[PDB]
Amino acid sequence: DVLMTQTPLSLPVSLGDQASISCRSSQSIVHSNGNTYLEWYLQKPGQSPKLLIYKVSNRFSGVPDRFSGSGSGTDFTLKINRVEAEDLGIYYCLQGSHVPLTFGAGTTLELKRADAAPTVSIFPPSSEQLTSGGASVVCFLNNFYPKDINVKWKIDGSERQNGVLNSWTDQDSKDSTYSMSSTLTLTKDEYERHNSYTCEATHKTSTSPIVKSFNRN
Amino acid sequence: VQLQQSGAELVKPGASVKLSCKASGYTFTEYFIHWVKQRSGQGLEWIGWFYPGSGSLNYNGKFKDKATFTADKSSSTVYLELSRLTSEDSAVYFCASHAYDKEPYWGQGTLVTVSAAKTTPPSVYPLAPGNSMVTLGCLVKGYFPEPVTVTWNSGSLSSGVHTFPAVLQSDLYTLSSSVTVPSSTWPSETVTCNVAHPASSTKVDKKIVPRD
Repeated sequence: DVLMTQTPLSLPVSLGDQASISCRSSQSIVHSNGNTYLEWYLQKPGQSPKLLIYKVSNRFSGVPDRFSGSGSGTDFTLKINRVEAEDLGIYYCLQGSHVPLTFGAGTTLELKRADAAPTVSIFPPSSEQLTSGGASVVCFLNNFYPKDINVKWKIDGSERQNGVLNSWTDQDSKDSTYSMSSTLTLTKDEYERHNSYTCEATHKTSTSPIVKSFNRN
Repeated sequence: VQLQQSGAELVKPGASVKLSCKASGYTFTEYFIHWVKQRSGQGLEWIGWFYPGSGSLNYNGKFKDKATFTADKSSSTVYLELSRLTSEDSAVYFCASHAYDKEPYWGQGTLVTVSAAKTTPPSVYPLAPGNSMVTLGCLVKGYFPEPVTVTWNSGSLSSGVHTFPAVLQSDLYTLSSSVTVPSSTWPSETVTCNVAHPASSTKVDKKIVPRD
């Protein structure tokens, strides 16, 4: 199969900036008929991909001319002049020359802002949950930048992996930050056998983790 | 040219499902139909093509035992059948058409959810703490199917809220919502999360109160 390698996975820009997204094919994608079927799409959440460029360099009708495509052989590039808000989302390349048709892994175009450490909050299980025999400890890691972040759970000082579920928001439309939720779910039986519960956030804003904890007492 | 796809599907593992795609206005200048799969939060994957003009087709080797393309000329409608459904088949499936050497047009996509679960209302738990701001929240756990709608103070509280995407826990969904208000205003000015689950016809309130 033709492998399409799309870089970068994430592209932070400021409005008005120049954006460049590229796509490399593992082999040539010249169709038998002489055409190179390389397409670029933009996809917004809950929406179908919308065509921007076809046959490497041809702008699809109604697409503003700030979008342009070029490339040859195995290297292809989408360029966006003066990025606008309506340009933000995920970009995919697609080769249509040799079956099976194959897509690049995508590029998220998102907004740049100053780095921000997460605001970390930890919450014990509610009595309502305990009465039903469950015990979830919830950690919010809110309003941070850039988007990459790690969470580590410790129970009485010992790292815990099982029973952890994480969720991430998309970039905030107003302050350009990201947020994360992490939930450690235990049984009441196991929760009552330990004292210290700790969630640790590691983020580029520091080499030392932000640590929040509580004691069951 | 307009592509019209069939509605969302909820189906059980082991079963099979038949999705439909109705092309419009080509109309004499006939077209290839492509099918594409996109798992939740993931990229795009090509299933195969179907040529209604002859019934010829071609599957991505990865889908050769999963997908079956057929057509109905009377209705100008083509079909994608997915068999022996597993959780891995849960995704949005797009249909896309194109005439020879011409730009493609895409359908709106059809959501397929593969699950054995039954309709279950959420358990709703307060998140209260054990600075100038305080963060509260509520944990919405063990429901099926999506979606739920979370609001705070029946919607009058909307700034400083993060309601997180739901995640699978066992075979049920769980999400959380956080809200941040000035410390001086809680508990004096009450904060209550409201959780609506349409499928179970339920709506519950959970006031966040200080812990003992």
